[PDB]
Amino acid sequence: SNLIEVFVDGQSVMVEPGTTVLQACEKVGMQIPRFCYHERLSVAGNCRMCLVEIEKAPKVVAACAMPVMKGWNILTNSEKTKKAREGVMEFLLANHPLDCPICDQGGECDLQDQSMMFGSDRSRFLEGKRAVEDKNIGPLVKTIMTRCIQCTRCIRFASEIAGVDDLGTTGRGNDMQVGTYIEKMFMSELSGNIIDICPVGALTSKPYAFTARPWETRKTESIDVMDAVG
Amino acid sequence: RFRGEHALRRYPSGEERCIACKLCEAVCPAQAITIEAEPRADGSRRTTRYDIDMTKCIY
Amino acid sequence: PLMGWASTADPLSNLVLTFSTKEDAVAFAEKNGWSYDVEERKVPKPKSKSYGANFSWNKRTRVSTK
Amino acid sequence: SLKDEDRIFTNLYGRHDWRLKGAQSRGDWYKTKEILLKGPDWILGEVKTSGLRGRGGAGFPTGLKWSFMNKPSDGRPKYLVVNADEGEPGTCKDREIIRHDPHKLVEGCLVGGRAMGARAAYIYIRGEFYNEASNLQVAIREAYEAGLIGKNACGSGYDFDVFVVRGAGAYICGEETALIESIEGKQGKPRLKPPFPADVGVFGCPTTVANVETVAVSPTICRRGGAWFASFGRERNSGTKLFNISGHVNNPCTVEEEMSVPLKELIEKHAGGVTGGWDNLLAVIPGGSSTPLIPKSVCETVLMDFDALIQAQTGLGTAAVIVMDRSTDIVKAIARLIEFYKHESCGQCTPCREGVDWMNKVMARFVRGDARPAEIDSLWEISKQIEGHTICALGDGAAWPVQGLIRHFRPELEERMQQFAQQHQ
Amino acid sequence: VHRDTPENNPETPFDFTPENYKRIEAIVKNYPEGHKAAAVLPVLDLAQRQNGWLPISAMNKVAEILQVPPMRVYEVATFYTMYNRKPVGKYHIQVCTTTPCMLRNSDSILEAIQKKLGIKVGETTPDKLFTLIEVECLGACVNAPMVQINDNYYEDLTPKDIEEIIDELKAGKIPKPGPRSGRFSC
Amino acid sequence: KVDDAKVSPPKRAEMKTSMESLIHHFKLYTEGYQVPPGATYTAIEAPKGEFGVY
Amino acid sequence: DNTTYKNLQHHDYSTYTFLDLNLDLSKFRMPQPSSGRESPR
Ligand SMILES: Cc1cc2nc3c(=O)[nH]c(=O)nc-3n(C[C@H](O)[C@H](O)[C@H](O)COP(=O)(O)O)c2cc1C
Ligand code: SF4
Ligand code: SF4
Ligand code: SF4
Ligand code: SF4
Ligand code: FES
Ligand code: FES
Repeated sequence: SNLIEVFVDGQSVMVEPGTTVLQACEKVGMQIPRFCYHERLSVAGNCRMCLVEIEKAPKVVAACAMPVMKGWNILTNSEKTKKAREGVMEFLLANHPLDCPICDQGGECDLQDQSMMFGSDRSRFLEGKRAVEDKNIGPLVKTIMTRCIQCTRCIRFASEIAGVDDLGTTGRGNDMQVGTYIEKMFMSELSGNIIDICPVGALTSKPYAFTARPWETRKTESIDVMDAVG
Repeated sequence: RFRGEHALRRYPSGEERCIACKLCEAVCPAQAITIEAEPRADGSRRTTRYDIDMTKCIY
Repeated sequence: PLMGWASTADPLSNLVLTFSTKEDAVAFAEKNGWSYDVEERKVPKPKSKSYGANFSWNKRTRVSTK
Repeated sequence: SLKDEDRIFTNLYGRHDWRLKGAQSRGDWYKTKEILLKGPDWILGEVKTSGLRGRGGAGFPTGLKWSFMNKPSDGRPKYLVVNADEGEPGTCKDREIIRHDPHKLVEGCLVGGRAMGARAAYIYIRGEFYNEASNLQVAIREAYEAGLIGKNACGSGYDFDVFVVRGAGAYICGEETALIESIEGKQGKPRLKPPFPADVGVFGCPTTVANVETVAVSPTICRRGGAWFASFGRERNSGTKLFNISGHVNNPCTVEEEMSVPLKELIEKHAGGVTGGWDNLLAVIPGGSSTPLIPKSVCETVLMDFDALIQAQTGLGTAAVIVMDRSTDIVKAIARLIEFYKHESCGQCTPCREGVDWMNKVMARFVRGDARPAEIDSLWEISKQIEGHTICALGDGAAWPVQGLIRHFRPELEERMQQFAQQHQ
Repeated sequence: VHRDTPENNPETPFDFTPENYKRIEAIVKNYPEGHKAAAVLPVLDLAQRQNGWLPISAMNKVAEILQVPPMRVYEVATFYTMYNRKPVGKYHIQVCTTTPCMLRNSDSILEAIQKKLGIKVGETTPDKLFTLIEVECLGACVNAPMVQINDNYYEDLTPKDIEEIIDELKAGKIPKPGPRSGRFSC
Repeated sequence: KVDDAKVSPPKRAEMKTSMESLIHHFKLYTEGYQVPPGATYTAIEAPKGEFGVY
Repeated sequence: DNTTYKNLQHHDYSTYTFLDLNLDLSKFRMPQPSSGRESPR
């Protein structure tokens, strides 16, 4: 009654038709490294990190794009899948500044956790590194666009859910700046969520700025007051 | 290369070299070094509190 | 008042335990003696996020500017 | 068995004198009333039986590609997309097939109208072509006023009108998803091809993207005999593809030669620079810019075909010739081609926007020769990493030619590296 | 720069079509009303042709007329190479520099054009008549060199002939589809 | 040091230039190694006896 | 066939040739189906 039997590393799993490769892997317990995909946001194949090789295929498909059909043996720990993750990680960090001490995000950073586990130990890189002029977005959100990995997640956030339409890609190749072209002071509702949407230290809270690192502060669960929804 | 006395260095043209990463806090096996970070109102991210107690620290 | 650190008098505070089952964690809390207030695990809801919805004709779910 | 010299009965003929009334005298729109009256099974079936290969820089067969956009039942009205924009540098098929004889491409829109089931047809021209766009619009103005396209087309129920849409100096109109997104209104970035192909979503409609040279073959297969286009060439590759001879040559000219023609005879028929393959150092590209450079050892024996060239580790797709001289630098030329890919990469896939742009910076060092001998062996692995993991095929196109610098070459690269390192240090 | 928008008077002075507004309505009529934001690219091309060197306010006015958000219209204009938004020129001289032209002497044509006009590589002339730019590819690769000016491009040009075409352009515009040989084959 | 920079911290001249090294330097501190789960036992001969690490 | 290029009409073209023809092509043209909405975004 609308269920497809497919294999993740040779293990049987039942899924609804229309679901993505990453959605099927979440059912068994697997988690493919990602940068664009979000549970609440839409689907885009920008970064091409969530590469997972399915057998009897010449090219490796992304976990974002492909919907699961009948009869697929998704191999997560094959020789080509490991080389795909190690490859793109080196491309992502070739044009990204050495800012981990001056970065507002510490242990929470998505680039840090993934590059240690999935990426290579050393980089081939010798010469390059692009530098991006920072744009003052608002007094609530500090913006250093040098660290941005042009993942296109905040642009989708402002367009589809926030519904403000200010952020956008301008330029081609290396010279691509994420943000408002007209230098407009972006202030609206849900603007304090775009700091949490961004996986890297490109967008961060200006009132918080620098106080503690993610690992240093002890987390405690509470319901927020002074709000109707709670 | 000898370890015995704690002292924080600075650049040849003034300016405090320390950045307040708290990196040295996490590695510290005695958990001796305490650090509170704040912006210095002029863009740069540096230190406010920086206590390395010699009651603790196994050098 | 000695320096700047935040010292606490409460001894039992800085400990995090691990458990495999919700029934095992509740039984261990009763075994220790302390009263427990258990919270239900918030499982992520399965949402059908398809790429074909981004290029819609009749639906208003069409993505603007990539 | 061998490919015929030029062929007297050629599909393309408009080069000397044709405007609007001259098209009827030459041999166009002759059986237009009979072709429109015939069903979609007879029109698409004739194209499948002929076995015409893809004229665009992809290599995919047309016979299977047109079958997906047949549409048995659909809510959204089907459209036809004709990408007439210029591809890789070297291929000048766009400037010749549109400016000289525009009615040949317009006949394909009417022949492919009833076959695909299109409500409206789009002809996408590049922003650089404005003189070609003026000739294309004037031919469309003469076609609509006569009473052959729109409302009643050659005595048929299907009404399809062709509209010209001008781009703006972008190479990212190449891919099937890229040309669809450019006409959609959003930024010129290609959508993901695996989940939603051309037949799934293009301007919110099931459409089919086709090259101008591929669209020109459709009235040639319909009006003239299907065996006439099928017999000329090879067994696997069929149809006369216009290969433009360019680069370091005394007389550069675009010729409408038959499929599976030898490269040594192709240069002789168009008159080359120093020699056909003896005097000058042969590093001629079998494709426009996407294909890797072919060596002097394997050039005369190899034939310029859609399938046969790929077996010799040099897949020709764009169908263009780019010959290099002995005096001209090989390293400096291809480094400019990578710099071309740096300017023309869209900026989505991180192995392309941070890959090809990084590849150009390493290649800039190779021109001056300030690189280690180990750097040549490394760069071959990076090019392998880019090729497999991309949305569009520009990541492929910036990976193949740089691999051609590793294969058959390398004594040319090491001599440039060792002499410059010894002189500087 | 492809991101920075300074306030040196491109934000306040606005330009609008007085008679060409009817032509803009016909351009919007070609594409269907369902997703009418498709007209954003041809209307901006008509706006750039009406007035060279596009200001910020004209992009905002084009977005307002087409009912589109100003961020989407600004991102589209910044993406494409054909639009001029930073410099102004009466005849923008764009010369091809790619390998199919570079191997058949394009640098010789580039050096001769730089010496005769006065421009270095990318900077506009002090007289504001010519603007030099290193273009990727003009399209017509059949001719050995290629140089584009304003609307029409000059194919197959000698270092003396291209300088003669630039000198004539100051007084009277010459068509010249190919001032060397025949259009088809040589 | 061990050839893999995923376990051994990188050299000071090496870490200040390349991105991958500085992340590995940042993550080998604060966080440990992320060890494989299980139980090991070693006893290398001390002059006093055995250091039976479990 | 005569040895002369018959493309002299392209040489005598102003700035408004593509935009001018598009307004002129309003007659004898079929209306495009919309069926969607007045404003998506
Ligand atoms: C680098 C590159 C550039 C291309 N440029 C073009 C182009 O300008 N025009 C075109 O019609 N096809 C181009 N193609 C071919 C596309 O894949 C095209 O969308 C489609 O496959 C053409 O189909 P056909 O060969 O059946 O007509 C290009 C392919 C590549 C790899
Ligand atoms: S985003 Fe992550 S990897 Fe980049 S500088 Fe900040 S902490 Fe380091
Ligand atoms: S700012 Fe952050 S969320 Fe936005 S594109 Fe850059 S990395 Fe992605
Ligand atoms: S906080 Fe610690 S690791 Fe960071 S700069 Fe200061 S002393 Fe060094
Ligand atoms: S391969 Fe390059 S040009 Fe093609 S979609 Fe990806 S980033 Fe864009
Ligand atoms: S996370 Fe899937 S492509 Fe980026
Ligand atoms: S490469 Fe110069 S015109 Fe195409």
